Parts: sequence; structure tokens; C-alpha cells
Amino acid sequence: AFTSVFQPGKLAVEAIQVDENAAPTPPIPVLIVAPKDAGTYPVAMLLHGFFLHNHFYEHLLRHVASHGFIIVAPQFSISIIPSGDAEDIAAAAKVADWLPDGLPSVLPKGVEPELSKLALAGHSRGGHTAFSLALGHAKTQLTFSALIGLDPVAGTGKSSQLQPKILTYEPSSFGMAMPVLVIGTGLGEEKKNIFFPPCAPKDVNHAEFYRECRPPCYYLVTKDYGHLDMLDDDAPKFITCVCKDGNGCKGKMRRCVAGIMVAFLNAALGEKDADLEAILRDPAVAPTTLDPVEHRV
Amino acid sequence: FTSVFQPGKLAVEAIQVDENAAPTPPIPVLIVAPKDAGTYPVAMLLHGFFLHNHFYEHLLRHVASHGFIIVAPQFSISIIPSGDAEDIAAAAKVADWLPDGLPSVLPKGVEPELSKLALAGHSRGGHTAFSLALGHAKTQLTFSALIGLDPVAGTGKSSQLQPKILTYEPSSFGMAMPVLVIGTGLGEEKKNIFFPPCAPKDVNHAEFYRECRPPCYYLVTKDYGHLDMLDDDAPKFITCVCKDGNGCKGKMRRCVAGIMVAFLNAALGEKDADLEAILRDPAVAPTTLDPVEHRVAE
Ligand SMILES: [Ca+2]
Repeated sequence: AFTSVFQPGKLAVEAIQVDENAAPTPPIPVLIVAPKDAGTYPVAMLLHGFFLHNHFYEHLLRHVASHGFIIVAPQFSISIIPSGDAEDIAAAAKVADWLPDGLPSVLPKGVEPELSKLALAGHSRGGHTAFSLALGHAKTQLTFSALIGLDPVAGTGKSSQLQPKILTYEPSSFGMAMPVLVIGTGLGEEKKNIFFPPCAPKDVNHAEFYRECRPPCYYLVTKDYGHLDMLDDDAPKFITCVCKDGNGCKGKMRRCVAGIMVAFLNAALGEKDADLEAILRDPAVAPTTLDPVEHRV
Repeated sequence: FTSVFQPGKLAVEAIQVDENAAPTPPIPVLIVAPKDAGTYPVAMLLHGFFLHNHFYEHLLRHVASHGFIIVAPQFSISIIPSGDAEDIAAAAKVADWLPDGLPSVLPKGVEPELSKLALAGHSRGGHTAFSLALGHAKTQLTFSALIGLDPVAGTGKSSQLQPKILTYEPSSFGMAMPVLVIGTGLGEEKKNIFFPPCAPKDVNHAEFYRECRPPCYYLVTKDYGHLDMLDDDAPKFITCVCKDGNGCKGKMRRCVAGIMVAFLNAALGEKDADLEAILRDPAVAPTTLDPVEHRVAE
């Protein structure tokens, strides 16, 4: 038995997208996945990676909420003009400051957002943008309480990182209060097709992020999977083939990532601090091979 | 290159031609077509009951990846109780819209070889399509093949969704198109007691194929269920209604994709290569194809 987090969440889920055509109109289009079943629920924000559509993350969202969670992932613009990620950083802040008056309005009947409990997470660049906002470089009316890093990336290399190079290369240097989790794709470093460079350059690799983390800080790595394997299966192949692609059921790791997340959030936004632990004690429960996996408190 | 059961080299794109597009589609349609231009055949996939075409995106992409412009009609609630006619007519309208409408939405440069048109359905969607083919309607474009994804005639032998295409008499189907019946071994299995089998017996892949007539082919994924081919981002709230296999769903999605991809290649290119091999040794398939029977005139 152990943890059913990896397993599908019993609560049913509903897919909601605001097209800026529903008052209060949002700062930008965001996809909202919330349990249709009534009851106050915690809320979380996911940041789409560059050249990626929130829709490509449907499976992860559905499962996460299915286990009891309200997830809102904005579809940032191509951000062509904005240098670095500043634009994305602010956009999320706007969404965050938009949730209070907009989430309740769009939320399905019976669903109330305990915004008091809010967490931020990002994939690749999206992860950079998030940690940035978490590092408080920008400003948000609400207050976060957890940070999940979906194999985050920082830039081409140390000499060249997105705005700003939050990385300091000093262990435990992140002055953040929200406990943080960093899931890693082992093959992220491994390159593929040659012409295409590593999607997860080292130095900017999730690894340096987890290192600069300050206890509390949790770390798990999907050894046999790729930077974009978690993306939904329907993922436009001409948009995913770039990164290395594990030789295994993308659905599996997708479920594994979902479980890792719910446990972390449950142990943060929520109150249960046992599922994540059991995982930490016996990662074998995971569908995939989580290695390495270490904890700092 | 025997690269079947695997992604096609052609990059694909998804376009949801809405009623607000011109020519306006008779009914909303999701068209997944190769991004690169060239002569691409056309095929129509009809979704099952209480299902959305978005749920078939993966399979659609894999097939299309093998150079196939696919049209996915998004049927709407049928007011007529026990009536597939509304959907049958909607599918037919989609066919006549294909000529003028499809090249206007296709990636600029991509062009459809309508001459080679194919029709496919899922569950009640399969009933819908088999009906059109049998000729319950008349489409100016003449389709050239019929595929049934675990066809579902209706509730039971005494309760078939009208039109009752089933005759229970072998090779009664008076159609001149090659027919492919991909079934699921778990479709006839109930679930939760309260949920009756999604592919009821006496109206499942077992008879559907029998009434089919040469050329006629039959393949069954013993390891998967009725909806297991739907995408993994499925609502679940609905997907769970049907028995779910324990094997990787994505495995079946590609398995069905290949079986279909080949059948299409065999009837529209007479390559009769991947298909012959699959029929020769189902092992090549990632999943477990059983039973597998083919009745070619010669
Ligand atoms: Ca999808």
C-alpha cells in the first residue's frame, strides 16, 4: 500500500481556461484545473517552459488536482521583446495578484480557493522564472508557502544565464522561506541528435539549483527519463524531440512526478508529512527509478 | 523502413477549424495534418459517445505522422434517443465540406488527395461510420476504406442503436471498401458491477468483423480496454467508466496507430508490407494482438 500519491487522485477534476473574455479578465490566459467536488482547496501555480503550451502539461495537472489541489498555469507570451525572463516574472505576479478576485469567480460551483495556501512551480525556464519570483526580485500581493522545481534550467551556461542569473554557485544561498522541491530528469544532461544542444545544460542544471537550496529543501531525480518526457503524450513532437527522450512510459514518470508533487504540497500547503517521507525512505514505490534522492533540513 | 508502431518522419500540426473559419465547417472539426506540403491522403475519425475528439490527439498524431491528413468531427449531444442518424448525417456533411473547406485550413501548401479518403470511428462512433459506409447516406467524395476502433453497435442484441446495421449473418455487409476491425479483449468485461461492459457481447468486435466481407481483417488488443487508447490527459472522470488495462496506455495508442497506419497504407498504396508482416507475426506489435484473422479474397 504505502502511498497512493503516485496513484490517481479520487477527487474528479475539471479543465478551465480563461480567454481574457471572463470578468475579472486575467492579466494573461491561464489554464485552471480544480476539483469539481465542493470544499475549500489549496492553490498552486505552474510556469510553462519556453516554446511550450500549458496544454502540454494536462496530465500532470489533472492527477495533481485529482488528489486534491487547485492548479493555475498561465500561458506566457513568446516574450520575444522582453529580455531574459523579467516579463514572465511580472506576468506571474500579475496572475498571482489576479487570483484573489478572479479564481473564486471562475472556480467551479462549490469550489473555494484557500489562497492563504499558495505554492509556485516551473518547468525548465519556467522554473527559473518561478524561483526568481520566489527570490522576491519582483513583487506579489499574496505570499507563497512552497516552491516546486520541474527540472529547472538557468541558461546556456554560467557565463550566459537568463535575466537574472539567480544562481550564486554558493551552497545553500537561497534566502527563501517556502520549503522547496526540485525534481530532476537524469538524461536532461545527456545530449541527443547532436545539432540540438543539451536542454538541461550543467551548471544551470537542476542540480546547482537544489544545491543552492536552503534546508528545508527536497531533491528527487527521474534517472531513466528526459527533460520533456513529463510533457503530455500528445505533445507536438516537433516541439519535444529536441531534448533526449527516455526509453520508458512517459505516462509512468508523469504519474511519478505527480506523486512526488502531491506529497511535497501535502507536506506544505497540506498537513500530511508522511507520503513524501515514505517515498524518501523507499523510493522504489515510485513507478520510475528515482536516483539520486537526498533531503536537507 | 518497417518503422510502423513508431512515429512517422512527417512533423504534424493540430488545427481546430471552428464554425468561425471559412468555409465554415458544417460541424466543429479537429484536423491534424503533416506540417510539410505534398500529396497527403485524407481520413475521417468519428469519436465515441460522450467523448471529445481532443481525447484522440495522440493516436491522431501518430497516424498523421505517417503522412495522413486526418479529420476529427466533434459530434454533439444527440436529441434523438436511440438514434445515430444525427451523427451519421453530420459525418456525411463533413465529407462534402472536405473538398472546398480542407485546403483552406490545411498548412499553406499542404494539399489533400481526396480521391483516397478513409473513415474510422470508436464505439458508437464505429457504428456511425460503418453505417455511412454501408451507404445509409451518400457523400459526393467516395471513401475507399473502413476502420472500426472497437465498434459498439448498441446496448444488446435486442437493443441495437438504430440503424441496426448488425444482421448476425456473415459477410452481410454490402460495402466494397476494405474493412479493419480493431477490438479490445477487455471491452466485454463489466466493471464496478454498476458499470455494464462498454463493448457488450453479441454487439462487439466478435460479430462486427463476422458481418464484414472480404477484404476483411480482425485484430484484438487482449491487453487493453475500450477507452485505453484515448490520450493520457483524458478527463478520467469519463475514461474510468470502461475497464482499464494495466499495461502502458501509450503502448496501445501506438499499437492501434500502427495497425491503422498500415491498413491505410495497404488499401491506399497496396504496399501490403507492414500489414502483411503484422498479420504474419503479430509479435512485432508492442502489445498482444489476439486473436488476429484476415479474409482476403485471394
Ligand atoms: Ca491533449
